[PDB]
Amino acid sequence: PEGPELHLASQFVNEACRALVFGGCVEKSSVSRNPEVPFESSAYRISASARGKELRLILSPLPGAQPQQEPLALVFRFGMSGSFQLVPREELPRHAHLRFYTAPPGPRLALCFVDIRRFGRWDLGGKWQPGRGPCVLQEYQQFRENVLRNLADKAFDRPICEALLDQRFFNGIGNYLRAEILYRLKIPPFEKARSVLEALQQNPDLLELCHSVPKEVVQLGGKGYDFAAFRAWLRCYGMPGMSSLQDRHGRTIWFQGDPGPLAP
DNA sequence: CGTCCATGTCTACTAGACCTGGACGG
Repeated sequence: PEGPELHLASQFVNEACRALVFGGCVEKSSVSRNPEVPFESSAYRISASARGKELRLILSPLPGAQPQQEPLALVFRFGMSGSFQLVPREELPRHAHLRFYTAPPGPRLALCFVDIRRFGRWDLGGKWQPGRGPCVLQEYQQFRENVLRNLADKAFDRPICEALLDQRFFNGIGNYLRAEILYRLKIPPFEKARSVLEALQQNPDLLELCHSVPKEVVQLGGKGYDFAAFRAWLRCYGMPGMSSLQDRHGRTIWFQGDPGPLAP
């Protein structure tokens, strides 16, 4: 549900749909409070890309498709249990809340957005979310400048382990990555964000790791897109011998050693 | 049977609220 997972999900969509053609309507579960998706087309291809903790599907009618349709984009957020699956049409998983149906020649499939807890959301419009910062995986430099122009923001008054969840500046970082990131620089989680960030501009540093650590996870591959590969990679989050505490917002921060000055 | 825990926002009056379910304890 963090940046590398969204990025793996979009490569999953792209590779698995490379040679598929979809058709029909875009079907939503009756229980989902997300919008219905007005799209019909006898023949359309699907593609994706990711930005931080969001992923964008593009629906692309082939030439001559009927209903006339222009290409349509949808932006998804995954929450705690979102994912994308390619399953046979009649063996839908439980909680498949939005579904795209392959059209005939071959075996009838469904691409499903699958979300157990329903924390995920989508939106009509292909637009990214407007306050989100740039992607720590795909827009590093921009990510880095956005953080450094804006240290005056009161976001940086908070402890570093909290500011790292703030998607206005660290679009893509979630609770496992903050544990792992901090742990590699041995920065106490409750050190103050502005201090750890001045001392950078204005041996990789904290912002550099915000890119390279989640990039590591992407390079392990997998995740539905093999889970022991990841549990093996983890050095801190959930690990035996690590301390942990609750931040302001009730989220568990895992670490080693000094909790830091702003601890609760 | 029950309590606690989980890769996130979202919304409204920080502190719940939103949700299912697996692990574990009695």
